[PDB]
This record gives sequence, C-alpha cells and structure tokens, in this order.
Amino acid sequence: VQLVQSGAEVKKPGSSVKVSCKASGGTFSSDAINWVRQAPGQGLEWMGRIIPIFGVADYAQKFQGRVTLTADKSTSTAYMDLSSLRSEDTAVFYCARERGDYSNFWYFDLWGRGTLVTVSSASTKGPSVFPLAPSSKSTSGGTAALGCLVKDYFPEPVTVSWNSGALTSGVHTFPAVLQSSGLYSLSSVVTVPSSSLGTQTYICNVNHKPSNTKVDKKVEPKS
Amino acid sequence: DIQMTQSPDSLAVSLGERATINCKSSQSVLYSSNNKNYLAWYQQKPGQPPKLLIYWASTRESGVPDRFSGSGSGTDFTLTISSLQAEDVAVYYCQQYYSTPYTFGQGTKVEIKRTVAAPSVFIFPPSDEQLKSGTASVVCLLNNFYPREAKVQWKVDNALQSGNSQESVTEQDSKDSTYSLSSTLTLSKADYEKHKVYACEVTHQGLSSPVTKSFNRG
Amino acid sequence: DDPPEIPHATFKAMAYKEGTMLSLYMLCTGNSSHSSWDNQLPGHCREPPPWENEATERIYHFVVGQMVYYQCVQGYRALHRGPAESVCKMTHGKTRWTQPQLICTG
Repeated sequence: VQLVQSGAEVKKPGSSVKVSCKASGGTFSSDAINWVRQAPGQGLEWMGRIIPIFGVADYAQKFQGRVTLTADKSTSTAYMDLSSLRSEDTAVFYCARERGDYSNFWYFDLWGRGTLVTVSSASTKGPSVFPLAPSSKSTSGGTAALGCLVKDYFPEPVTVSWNSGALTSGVHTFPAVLQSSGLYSLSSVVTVPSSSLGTQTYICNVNHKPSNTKVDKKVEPKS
Repeated sequence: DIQMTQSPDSLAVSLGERATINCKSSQSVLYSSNNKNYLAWYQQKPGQPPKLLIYWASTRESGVPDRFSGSGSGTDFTLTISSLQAEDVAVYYCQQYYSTPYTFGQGTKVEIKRTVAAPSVFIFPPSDEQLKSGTASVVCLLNNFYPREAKVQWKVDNALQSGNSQESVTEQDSKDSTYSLSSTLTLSKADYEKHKVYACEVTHQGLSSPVTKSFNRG
Repeated sequence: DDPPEIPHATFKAMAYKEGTMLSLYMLCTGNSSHSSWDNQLPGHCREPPPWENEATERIYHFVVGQMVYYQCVQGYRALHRGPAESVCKMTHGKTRWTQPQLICTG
C-alpha cells in the first residue's frame, strides 16, 4: 500500500485549493487519514482526522472552520479543502494512515510525500541573472570566490548549474529568500583557485521550468 | 490538549558519541489498563516525509538500527542515539497519541559538532547590468565557518545601515561539516551613486578581532 | 477456563506463560538458561514452529497469569483506546479471566 498525493499549487490570495490523497492499496479499511501541515522552518502541526469507514471527521481547535475534509469510498481518496487563503498559509501538507483494528488512537504507519501550496499575488516571471564578479584582491593566491545572482523570479524552484555540471567542487547554492515585492531571489557561489582565472572558464547555467526559461551567462573579473 | 516540550531546541554532539533528547507532557500518558505509554518519536531528514522511529516509548520499530533506544515513562520521556553516525542528522519530534488532538513537539535539530573554523570574507561590487535597471546590490560572503552564530554589519561612509539587509545560510555540508553565509542589501541607482565607501564587518567566535573588507566605487 | 470471546474479535498471545500445553500434549519447558518446548521474554516460550499434519486450530490450556490481546476482525474498527488485554488472576481459590473492554463496530 502506498499513499499518493496531488502536485504543487501556486494560487492567489482569497482563492481556494483542494489537495487529494489516494491509496495504491485496496481501500481504507477501518483506517484513518490524518493531515499534517508544516510551514517552512517550523515544526509539524495537526489538521484533523477523517475516518472513511465511519464518515466522521475531527478537527483541531485552531483550524476549525477553515478546512473541510472529504473521503470518497469509490476511488478510495481523501480530500482537503482550504477556504479564504491568507498569505501565511504557504506550507506542505502530508497524509498519515493509522491502523484501527487494535485501537482508535494509534501511531502513523505510512506517510505521503506532501503537497506544496504557495499563496501569493504575483505573475509568472523569468529570473534575472547577474554576475557577482570575482574579487580582484580575492585571497591573493589562496582562493577566489565568484558567483551569479538570481533575483526577481517567480515561482521557485530554479536549478542553477555550473559549466553544465562539470564543476561541483565548491559550489554553494543558498536557499532563496522572499523579497518584499513578492519575487524570490537566491545566489550561488563557487570557490576556485586564484591561478585558475584567466585560463579556464565558468558559466552559471540557470533553469526555470514554470516559465520555460533558459538563461546562461559568463562571469569574468572586470580587470 | 496535552502539549509537548522538547529540550534542547537544538543540540550539537561530536561524531560517534552519546546524544540525548527529552520530552515533557502536561498530562500523564501512562494508561493504567495496558501499563503502556502512548508516545512515539519521528525522524524527518530534510525535504522528506517523516518516518516512524519508536512507538510505545520503548518499542523500536522494524528496520531501525539498534542504537536508537527510547526510555522513560510517565511524563519524563527520553531518546538516546548511542554512537551517532553521519546518517543520524535530522529533526526528531515527539507525538502524543494518547488522545485527540494529537500534539507534536517543537522539534530538535540534532547536529554534529566539530572544532571551530575561521570564516572567510569576500565582497563583490555591483554589476553594471543592474545599474542600467536602476537598482544596485552588494554581496558579502562568509565561507566555511563553525559554529552556528555570526554577525554581519553593512557600513556605508562610516554610517551604520539597518533594515535593508538580508542573508541566507546553507545547511551543514556533509563532507566537511561547515556552513556559509551571504548578505546583500538593496540600494537604488541614486542611493548607490553618491556614496563612495562600502564595507563589510564580521564578528565570530573563531576570529580574534572583527575583520572588515571594503571597496571603493569606480 | 477459556479466554472470553468478544464479537468480531480474535484473541492472540505474544508469549505463553511457562506451563502451557498443546503423545498426549506438548509442554513449554523453561529454566534459567532459556525456555523451549518439548515432547515433539524470560520465563515465556515463543510460538512453536509448524509441524505438518496440523489441525486448523491451536488449542491451549493456559496457566495462571497468561496475557492476551484482542484484535477486531477485518472490516471493523475499535471504538475505545488501546490494545485490550485479558489476564487470569486467582480469586479466593477460583480461576477466572478478566473481562476486556472493547467493542468492534462497522
């Protein structure tokens, strides 16, 4: 048995979303489907439970009134529905299954992969690539640090790559940070020997599928 | 509404040495009829769904290495990772399935600890392409440092800059067990043009005295 | 006697108290070193391995202090909490089985 969920979503404030959870096994046989939410950089929380064989649902105090839980026996699926999305509901929602034959309250055997929901008001935009040129002073023989700047793109993710994957010695790709305008931004930097410059080249390949965009650029010290 | 209270929020142990986590419940969980403790511990490696680790507060679950071992009873539970290895770095949560609503814990970030290393500092002047767009951004880089905490200040013409700076930190690199920090501030074309001095100042446990790196426009 | 029979439930035992019996009968034999059946958890035998010509049912006469669990049959759910347990406890020189607290519904 395996729990399969829906894909990611990028909606707008005030809209509504539905997340589906389907079991590759036979059905929900005296089981329950618990829902767990994890906002980024936060601990896991608890939504509530739906018991398909009973047709009874229990909710947590905090989220009573804003979520509706649905189970369809024919296809053996569980549904979550969000109403009046705020800007702070960006999170990941997991399914959990707890066997019921032994007892009503029980641990979580099997977990779904999770459904990423982003709630913001922005337009699908391609990233902007800028060269964070290497320092002329650098470490003066020790090492040289140079990277590319990726900003004003929506939505994430962006798969930065260097020299088409040839170089992976010291690349650092920081997790993106949300700007005030609503557009994400991140940068990736690679550390190379100082003498390496002037003889061998660097390219920061950048990919952003949601707009189907391919952006490449060359990094070189101003001199 | 039984509520979990893990401690510490973050924990740092040397490789291959005993680690310990605690858990507290407002209400007792030991059920009289069963003499069993409805407590479960979960492990959640980054960017993956959590997986069950221990149930009934002591019963190791199938496929879990023998080193993990729960203990305790009542409201003073604990977990132990004897001889921690590189695969154990994760976040471990309690759970209170004694009654609904289930309540998780704050979460503990078990993190391997090593000797301190002095961060490296680099500064990058803005590219000319952003100048045409009318915005300017400068990047200051902190490379390969331990431990966690470090301070960065953005200084312009010997004046403290506040409220316009952002930064990000990568999770610990597995092969080397270090970190990295990069900071960047937002300035317009008019704002960036008139000034001449831009500096980055860092303070860390590893460094003896604060180190500054600066560049002159043009 | 026998464990109480709950509707839509099948009692099970993880480990048998030493002294259970299943060639008149098998016997769980245990010492300080270990415990093993004869006549083919310390102080408790494990489940005997299958031996061909089985009867489709296992009959066990249980000595005082046995512990069991109750599981709802396929298609039912447990309304209350916890694996229900039943133990045999001597009372005024009379053997008896503790009544479980479980209902399986559907």
